[PDB]
Amino acid sequence: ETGDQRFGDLVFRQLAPNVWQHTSYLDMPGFGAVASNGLIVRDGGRVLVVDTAWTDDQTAQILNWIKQEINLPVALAVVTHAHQDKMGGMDALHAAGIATYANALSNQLAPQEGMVAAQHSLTFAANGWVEPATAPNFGPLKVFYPGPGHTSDNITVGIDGTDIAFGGCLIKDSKAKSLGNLGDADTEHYAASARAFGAAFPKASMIVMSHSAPDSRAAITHTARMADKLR
Ligand SMILES: NCc1ccc2sc([B-](O)(O)O)cc2c1
Ligand SMILES: [Ca+2]
Ligand SMILES: [Ca+2]
Ligand SMILES: [Zn+2]
Ligand SMILES: [Zn+2]
Repeated sequence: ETGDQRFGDLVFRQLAPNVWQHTSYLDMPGFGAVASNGLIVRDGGRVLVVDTAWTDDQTAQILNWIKQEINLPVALAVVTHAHQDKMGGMDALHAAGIATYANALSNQLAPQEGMVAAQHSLTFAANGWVEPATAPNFGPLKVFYPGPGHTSDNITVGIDGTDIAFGGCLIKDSKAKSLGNLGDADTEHYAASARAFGAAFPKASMIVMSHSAPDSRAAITHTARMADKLR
């Protein structure tokens, strides 16, 4: 699509003056190439990343695109649950010297999920908001744990000062026919978790998600409506 850029195997789309979507692809036998999206945020003189790519090599391509196109140091990455599309590239982040953060529960599940744990653990209050001392110097990133849904550990991120919030694999697009990979999902709590994400970021109008292009808030309510039928 127009204005998108491609570096190696990766596609980048600018969403706002300081925010880009990164997209990487992995051949899933019997589906074909599955896109996964994350975010890149320029926060003054540094960059913040949300989610790895599927693989280490793809994640290194993100970092080199950042070097070439933004030319600011990457201060930290937040990864949104312990599955390959979101944490497959941890080793590349660590090799590059980027501090990594994930839900404590993601870090605990990581070995069991075949992922490398982050260096730091985020913890959350009963209302879902990150405990701030666990997310030092996060700039505009506002991290929210909406409850179990796509996985028990899934987290979400709003970008303060912008219209954007990132639902990761929890949120599906508003035309979707299904909730995707439910293999690790909590079918009972999913709908409430989707709605909690919407209530956490009530003014966000651009909802970015792992497996579809950015959508409106319709993605949230549609996701929740689909999830209500799992119960
Ligand atoms: N090659 C493993 C493989 C293939 C497709 C998906 S999709 C996915 B999820 O969206 O649930 O996080 C992880 C995953 C892992
Ligand atoms: Ca690895
Ligand atoms: Ca699993
Ligand atoms: Zn997943
Ligand atoms: Zn996914």
